Amino acid sequence: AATPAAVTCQLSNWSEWTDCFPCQDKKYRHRSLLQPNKFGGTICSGDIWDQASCSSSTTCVRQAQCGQDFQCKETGRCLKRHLVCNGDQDCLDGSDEDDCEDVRAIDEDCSQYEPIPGSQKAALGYNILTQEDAQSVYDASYYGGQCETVYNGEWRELRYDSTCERLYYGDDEKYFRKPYNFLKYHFEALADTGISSEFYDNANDLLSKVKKDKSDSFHSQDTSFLNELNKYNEKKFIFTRIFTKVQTAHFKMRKDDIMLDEGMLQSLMELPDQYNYGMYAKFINDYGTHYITSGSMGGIYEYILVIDKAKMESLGITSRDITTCFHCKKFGGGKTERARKAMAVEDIISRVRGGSSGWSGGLAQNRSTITYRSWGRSLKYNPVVIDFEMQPIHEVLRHTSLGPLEAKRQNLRRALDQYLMEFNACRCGPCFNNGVPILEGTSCRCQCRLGSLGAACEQTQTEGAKADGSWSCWSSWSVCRAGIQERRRECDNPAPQNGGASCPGRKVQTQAC
Amino acid sequence: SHIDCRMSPWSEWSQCDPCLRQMFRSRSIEVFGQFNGKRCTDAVGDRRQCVPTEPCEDAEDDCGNDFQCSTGRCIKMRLRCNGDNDCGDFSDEDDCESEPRPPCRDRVVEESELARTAGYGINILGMDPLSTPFDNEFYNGLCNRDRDGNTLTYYRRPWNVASLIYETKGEKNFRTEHYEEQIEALFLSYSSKKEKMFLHVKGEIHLGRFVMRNRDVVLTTTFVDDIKALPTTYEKGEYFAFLETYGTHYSSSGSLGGLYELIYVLDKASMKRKGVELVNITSENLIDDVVSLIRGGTRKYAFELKEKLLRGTVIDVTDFVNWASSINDAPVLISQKLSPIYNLVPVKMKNAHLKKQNLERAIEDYINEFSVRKCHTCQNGGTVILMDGKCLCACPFKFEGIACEIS
Amino acid sequence: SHIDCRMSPWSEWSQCDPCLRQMFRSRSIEVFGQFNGKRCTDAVGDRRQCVPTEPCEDAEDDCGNDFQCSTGRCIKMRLRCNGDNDCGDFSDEDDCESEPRPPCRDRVVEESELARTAGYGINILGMDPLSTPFDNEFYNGLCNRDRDGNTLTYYRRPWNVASLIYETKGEKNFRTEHYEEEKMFLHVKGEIHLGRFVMRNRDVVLTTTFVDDIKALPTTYEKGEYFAFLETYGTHYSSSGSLGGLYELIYVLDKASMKRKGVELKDIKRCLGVNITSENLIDDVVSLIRGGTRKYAFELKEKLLRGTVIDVTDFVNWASSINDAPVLISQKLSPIYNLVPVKMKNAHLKKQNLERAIEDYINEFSVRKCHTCQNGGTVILMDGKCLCACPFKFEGIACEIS
Repeated sequence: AATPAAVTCQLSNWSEWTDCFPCQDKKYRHRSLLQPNKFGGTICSGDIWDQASCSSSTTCVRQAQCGQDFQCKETGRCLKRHLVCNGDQDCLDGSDEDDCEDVRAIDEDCSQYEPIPGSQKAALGYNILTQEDAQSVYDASYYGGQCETVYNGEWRELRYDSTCERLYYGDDEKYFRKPYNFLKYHFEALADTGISSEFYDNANDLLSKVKKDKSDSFHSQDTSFLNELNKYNEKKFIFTRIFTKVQTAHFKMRKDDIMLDEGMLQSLMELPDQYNYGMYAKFINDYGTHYITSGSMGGIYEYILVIDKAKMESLGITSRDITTCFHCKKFGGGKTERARKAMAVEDIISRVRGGSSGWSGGLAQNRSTITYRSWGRSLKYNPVVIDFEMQPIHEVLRHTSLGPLEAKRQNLRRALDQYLMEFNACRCGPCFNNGVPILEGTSCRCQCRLGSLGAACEQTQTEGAKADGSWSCWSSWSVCRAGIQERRRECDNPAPQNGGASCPGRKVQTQAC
Repeated sequence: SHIDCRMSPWSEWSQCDPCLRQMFRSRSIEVFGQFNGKRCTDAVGDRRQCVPTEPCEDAEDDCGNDFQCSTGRCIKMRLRCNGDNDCGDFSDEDDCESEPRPPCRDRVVEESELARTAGYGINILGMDPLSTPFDNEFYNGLCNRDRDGNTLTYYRRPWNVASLIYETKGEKNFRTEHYEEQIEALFLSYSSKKEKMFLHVKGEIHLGRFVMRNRDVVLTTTFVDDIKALPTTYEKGEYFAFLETYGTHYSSSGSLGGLYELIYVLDKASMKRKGVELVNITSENLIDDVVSLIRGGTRKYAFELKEKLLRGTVIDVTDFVNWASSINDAPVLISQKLSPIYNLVPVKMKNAHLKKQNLERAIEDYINEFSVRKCHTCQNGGTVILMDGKCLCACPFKFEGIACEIS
Repeated sequence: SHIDCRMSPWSEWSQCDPCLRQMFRSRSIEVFGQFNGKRCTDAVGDRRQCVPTEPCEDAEDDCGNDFQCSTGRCIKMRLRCNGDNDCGDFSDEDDCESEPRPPCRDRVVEESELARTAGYGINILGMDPLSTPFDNEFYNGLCNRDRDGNTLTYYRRPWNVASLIYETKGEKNFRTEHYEEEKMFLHVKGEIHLGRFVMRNRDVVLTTTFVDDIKALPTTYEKGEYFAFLETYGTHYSSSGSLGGLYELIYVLDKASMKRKGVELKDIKRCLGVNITSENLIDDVVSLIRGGTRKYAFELKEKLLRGTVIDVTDFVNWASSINDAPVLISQKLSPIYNLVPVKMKNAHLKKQNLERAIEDYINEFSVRKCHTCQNGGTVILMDGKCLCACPFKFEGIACEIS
């Protein structure tokens, strides 16, 4: 197909200003994303949320609300009072630790151990729509006054002392302090690799020929006929696929008494008990659709090579030659046809997720024991999350130290179901040639793989390739009158092309009315 | 004829805006000009001195309990003496003789340049990056030490950078597609020949990702002052000057890295067709197009790698590793998530919402003004490109010339 | 006969401007010579001294509270003890010697050669003295600073510069193209994009010479003197642009001889990524280079002229030279009349006169002001002399040989 036409971005009108929230003195409103600029297209100038200053004309007390437990001024963080003067600032204002001339309240000397390096990423929220980290959900640094420590199994670092003659291992890295939000952090060295490689080749070749000669004399005639065919076929196929998965630690987030981040805490305190999609969608946008509660830290290497080649050739000939004499005469007449075609494709993908730009690049280029070992060393200093379980952001609220948030949680569930509908990449147009549709902000792209090009990846450089289809999204819910509400979807965005697979999901989805 | 570009008459003069003592005018570009007609270089807006007609309203308010620095930023008093230069001027701490109360408790710490430059401004036209509107030197008096990851060094995270994670990835994609045909067949007959090759390689290296903070963010003194100078009255040329100085968007999150790219294309072919209908066709072509790109890393390694990629020479992985490490010295903003610059207009600023709405209008104007939409169609389906105050057309097809007039 | 320069009278000799005490005439040039006839190098603007007619209109204004900087650039007083030369002649620092309070108090930071020379004035027909009107040694007491990754040196950013981002973007393209039914064409390009500057639109701090040369502009449209101004500082300045280096080479072949002097491109491509003496049309490359420290580009030329593709060493040498002598790859020019400080006395009329002077510059010095060539050739104004050139093996000063 040629490219689809561009579409302009479109937003609804502003919703009516939310009444001024007393503690904020702020008014909020939202628009709806009626259309992203699927292709080309003017981007919308404006954001889909807006806020303005106000005056409430009413006070709020909430600074006092929690004050049985120590409540900071800057933040809603409300602390068990033994954390006051504990020796470790537990809210960003430090109001728990100022004026603590009764220093006897300190809990322990633990600051000799740094926090687990790379623990902060586990604290971040996750957006399933974009596979991007959001703002922090967990507090990455709150310890709850505990000095709980994790043994760093890789602490051994060579040192040399020229004043002696000793080569010895230093010990600073030997332990980390575990932040309160981790139930488990567990160093463990594993690797696995799998390699598969395959070759199939066939060459098939036939020749066939007849010569038929007949001669008679009475005057004379001589005739020769020929038919001949050559037909040669070759197929070559090579596949290889390497996976290497180093694990260096596992983590698990605490399922109870979760201490939310200061920013999430404040923003959740700002949301109304009344449902307001603008507010809760802003919350889901900032803190992500999901949060993480499992971990593997590690490195991955993946390599794929496919080569396919074919050759076909054929030649055909048919001929007659004649001579006769009565004066002697000679004739000939015939036809020959020939064809050749040759095809090759070579596709390679190598990717490294891991610990240094240098040796991630080097290992992406040249798989070897040198790059494997040097990248493995780099995985010591910068492991990356290789696997994580996650759950919807609202399930965090059930487990907070804030107690119940039933109404806010149900609001956030409803808002999430709408957010996961409204910003789905379904609204980016058909990415052809197995291009990947992406929606970001109010705009769309196709990420086009190298065999594909153009605003929709629509122009593959070759004549065409087998490209699987993808679903449009689900339609609106039915205006149900029976107890059942219904949603339909079809594998047409794009349809399966050049013999590509159907997309595998469900056509029909159903809900209680 | 080609067309030298054309602009509207001037708008009527605004009224004199008080405090800023000036009147303004606007003038749209009706037609960009094209085909080597003269550029619209002339300014889209104009301004003039005026003796103010009426009382000015002050810009300052007493912050109250917060200190009020020489630069006008107000900081909560725990930041007094803190020694972090929390106002960009040291009036947070220059007052203080003693008790500096310094954060990071005598621990080894560094400033990180990646965090300092985080949150680049962006002009949507060309996606060009600009200086960060964020201060990134205010620390809110926190320490929040993070590891450089590629190096055993700890840097203090600036307050506005909510995350800066060195989640390093390195990829290489390569494809070769290679094709040959010979065909020697209405009463047609043939001698068609083809020799086609596509080779395409790109390798992205991601050094890390920043996320800017969604709330309570602190902006540079010059940016907030330029919002102060911004006329309340929607004077398009002044808002365009602001957008030109800071861009229309900021990266609320960005991936930093480097990239190499190489495209090799060949198409050698010929046709002959002969026969009779119920025919004397001949043609030949050669096309042979090499393009190479390197982004990021230090010159000294980057260009050597770009060369060794253009050469068929087998790359010594030492060179690739050298450039890929040098990406840490000079990263590129290989990706970002944009948010409109007006979301950085601080709330509770005077007429903040008005300035926000007027910036949204000014962005609408800026996009539609320098959009090729109001430019002349290419003659033969070539892409029209608004280059700079002029349109020129380029054809990917065999057509040629600045309007694709010919082939 | 060839065309000797055609010109015009000393028209409309003015009365005096009271404060400048001078009177002007705006002469004109009518044909830029032609065909190696006498080129034009006469003046286009003329003036004489005046015994003043009447009072000067109290044109002076002065700072008030703000610092009476010795060259009249009233500057914010927090600068007074800057130690940073914010007053154009240190007379701030000369006036506040008693205590230092330096910006960049503790940071080790430098000033970029780029930044000082950033925002060049440009004449749409040529080049100019005092090329930068911008001061670019005024820092307004700020320590906004940016790091060159190639050296990790911090360069502080002068206050006119709203952004300064260092980059390394390098591209190369080699294209060869032929057809028959015939054509042959071939170009090579490279770009080495070192970095990007963007300039402040408002409160620009212009040099003292520039403000003096806005005092030296009559409030009435003396086209000659405004031409003197437009030629001195510029018709436009670069408001943003990309610094670096670039080159392009071209070498187009006779395909017929190509197929038998050589055989095919691989005979020559093998030299890039063993030679035959006869094929040299591919070797005699036309070369264009922009920017770069000349020694390395000269050594490149000294190899390419022999048909030797330069070694990667010489390319990287040239590239690492580029930092020593960059050029603007790309710009967005804006007209100098925007730099007219809004509070200057009569600032607006002077801007409007500059707009007229810009127009007169274009209308005057343009090929429209010369006749047609002797037979369909192309006439170019060059340095201000209309003379002719034709590509297709024409000859003669008007392509008279065909």
